[PDB]
Amino acid sequence: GEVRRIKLYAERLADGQMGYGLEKGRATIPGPLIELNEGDTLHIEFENTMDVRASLHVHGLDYEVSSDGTTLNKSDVEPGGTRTYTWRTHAPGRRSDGTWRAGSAGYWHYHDHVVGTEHGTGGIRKGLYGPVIVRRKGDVLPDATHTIVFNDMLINNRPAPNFEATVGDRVEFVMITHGEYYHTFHMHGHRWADNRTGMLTGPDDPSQVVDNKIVGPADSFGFQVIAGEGVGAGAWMYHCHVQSHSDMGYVGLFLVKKTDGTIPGY
Amino acid sequence: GEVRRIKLYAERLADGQMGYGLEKGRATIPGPLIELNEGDTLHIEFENTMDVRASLHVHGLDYEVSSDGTTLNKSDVEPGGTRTYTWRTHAPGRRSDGTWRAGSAGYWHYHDHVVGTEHGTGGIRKGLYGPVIVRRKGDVLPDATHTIVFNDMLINNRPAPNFEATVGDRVEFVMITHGEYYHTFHMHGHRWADNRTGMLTGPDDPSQVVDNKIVGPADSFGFQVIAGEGVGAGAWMYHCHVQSHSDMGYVGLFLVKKTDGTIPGY
Amino acid sequence: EVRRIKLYAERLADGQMGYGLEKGRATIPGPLIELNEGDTLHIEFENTMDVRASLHVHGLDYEVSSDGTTLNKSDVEPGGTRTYTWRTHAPGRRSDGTWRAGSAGYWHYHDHVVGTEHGTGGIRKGLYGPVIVRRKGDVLPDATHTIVFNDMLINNRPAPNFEATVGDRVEFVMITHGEYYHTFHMHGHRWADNRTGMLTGPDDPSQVVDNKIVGPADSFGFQVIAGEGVGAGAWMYHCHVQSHSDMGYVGLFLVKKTDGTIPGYEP
Ligand SMILES: [Cu+2]
Ligand SMILES: [Cu+2]
Ligand SMILES: [Cu+2]
Ligand SMILES: [Cu+2]
Ligand SMILES: [Cu+2]
Ligand SMILES: [Cu+2]
Ligand SMILES: [Cu+2]
Ligand SMILES: [Cu+2]
Ligand SMILES: [Cu+2]
Ligand SMILES: [Cu+2]
Repeated sequence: GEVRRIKLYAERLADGQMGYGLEKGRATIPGPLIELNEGDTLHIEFENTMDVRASLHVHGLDYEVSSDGTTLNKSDVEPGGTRTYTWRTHAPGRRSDGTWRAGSAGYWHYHDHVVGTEHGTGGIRKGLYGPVIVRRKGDVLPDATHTIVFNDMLINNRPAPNFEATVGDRVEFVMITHGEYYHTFHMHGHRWADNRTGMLTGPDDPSQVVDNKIVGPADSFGFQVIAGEGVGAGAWMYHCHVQSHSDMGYVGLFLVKKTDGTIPGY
Repeated sequence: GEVRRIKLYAERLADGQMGYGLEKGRATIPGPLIELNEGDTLHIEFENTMDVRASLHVHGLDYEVSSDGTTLNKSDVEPGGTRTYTWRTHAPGRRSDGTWRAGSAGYWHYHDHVVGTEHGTGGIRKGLYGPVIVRRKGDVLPDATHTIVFNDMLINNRPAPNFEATVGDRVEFVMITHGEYYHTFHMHGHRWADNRTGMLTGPDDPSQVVDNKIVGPADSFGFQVIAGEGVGAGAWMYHCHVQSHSDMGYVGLFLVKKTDGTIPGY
Repeated sequence: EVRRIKLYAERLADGQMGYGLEKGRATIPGPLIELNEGDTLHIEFENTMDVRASLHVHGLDYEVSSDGTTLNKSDVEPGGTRTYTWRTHAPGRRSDGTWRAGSAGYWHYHDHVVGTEHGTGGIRKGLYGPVIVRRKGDVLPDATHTIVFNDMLINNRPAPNFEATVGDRVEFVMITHGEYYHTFHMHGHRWADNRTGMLTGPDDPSQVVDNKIVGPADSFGFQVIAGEGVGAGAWMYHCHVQSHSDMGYVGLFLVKKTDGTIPGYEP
């Protein structure tokens, strides 16, 4: 386990948005991907560059109330303030009561808990969210990672995103939901296991294999697929499968190229 | 596996409905049950008998973009048109790199993707949906299979269905959700495993045992029960457990008869 | 093995409705019923109210005569009495070579006839409670706390906190009722998405979560080591649906140090 240190900034963005960045003027929505191995400690030197209180709160990871990011625990950040947040992670192991301590590993996320309301409704709506992956020793690592956030009726706060791969690429997706509504995440031409890694461990793994998954606010899951496995290259749509949501125009493509670089035209 | 051929028709029905059928004028809502073993290939000679564009799109199974059933992938069908769709399935197994490839097996479904909207909102509403089961080698086979579809506030597009069995029958249910709303599927007197087959693989399988399940649009799961196991013969209701949904009167019965043919009075 | 309890449905002073083990002792949620796989429980039920009321259970083995429905003539007339029978079974091998799933799990009981023939009125007013069925060898907790998301309410409280000490094995039963989906979230803690809410071992691939989508009549549960790797503190649990959490209904898992103290918080 390594001790890692990063800077993070909350900033107002154009069009009434808010985002996290690794550097001032570089905030994105979603925020930057944070990747740890079980046992790693992360110190986030967080600077609130905004005129409203804001925080950093994380799902899944080990933190003390001093890093809750809540009003309740006085661990949000005043306008223009700085605070060091600490996230820890642990490997699984056998407890002295004979049980198995679940590790930190999994698909997680971070978001604001104080903009607009004491639940971060305003900050989340405006873009203060980002993905976190914690890996277990011997986890299969991907060729690329893509984050898809269903935030209210938006995808990654975009106007009313595409991801490119080549056939055979090991492609990871992080899938985070925020806001008021339930959604169903669907990907054409691909499927995954409903389990920790989104991949079956082997023949003894009875997890359902799905291409559709109901998600609600602050749900996070992830998976890896082999791009075009058994289906070939093409424009592979992903969408919410709630009919009226899918009808609002937000057509995302998983663009899987043949080895020569072509996609069967669309 | 085997190479199978079938014919499928989309037809308009009474009350502005649309159904799939294996023969002209035998369209049903839900559509016909398609059952495959992992490794089997299915060629569907699909005839759109209607006066609007229609398609056939499947979840879970292997298909090329030419069988996507979408306008994006030029694989919908003109009015009066014919198109051969091809569905493939695979068995699980280790890849070259030692990772486990999940099989096709599971509870799946097909539906229209181009009637009313480019997401099949009209076609789905009007009844262009059916079940698909892909079995693994050694899977327990049932005495009967019943399909229950929560389509918006309807069950199988019926106005505001019952299924008969004898005590000890192995009864399979396929549970598909479509449209706008989340639901909770509940069955009295019976329970199942929250996993691929709906049955525990044995004593190592940690899957939750449930009688109630949250489902969203395009969710599919299924399970087998022994009819009346440890509870006896009776009128065993299944219903959505969302209180306003269940109070609308959409409440079917799982009618489990004694071997003599009687049921306790209801 | 064969067990009996008394249960009463009561209109509460405030117009809510609850189950109790004794007259004028009704709670919302109702009393925790705990059974071992194989156990039979006879519930001598008395509806003390001026409206028909029932007892219906998820997950456990019961005949249609204990359905607690109008359809199966097993609701109770005002002032009436009825013995409901709940059976349970261990898992085992059927002759057909298949594995019969046992009764064990996080379950619940609720009214099926107050207001409507689906208990919409009873559930709304507080006629719900938790049932735990344990398998032989299941790990037992220092305490059990029941959290019910009932429409927009938690345990029908006005617009609940649970106290533990660091290292306590604390069990939560999480039931949902009514009209809306929700997402249950607990700060500082996580559990397995499986039967027990606890990973069996390194061979259990179950997702480890701190946030779960739940709909009406869903039940799950889990055990945590209070404050494990995170320390003493006021650990909030809440719905993560943003308009739901903003309504003010937020409970605290108050994890105290062994000297009875807690880091300062501002509720
Ligand atoms: Cu929170
Ligand atoms: Cu959606
Ligand atoms: Cu959160
Ligand atoms: Cu689609
Ligand atoms: Cu419903
Ligand atoms: Cu679909
Ligand atoms: Cu019911
Ligand atoms: Cu301790
Ligand atoms: Cu809620
Ligand atoms: Cu119920």
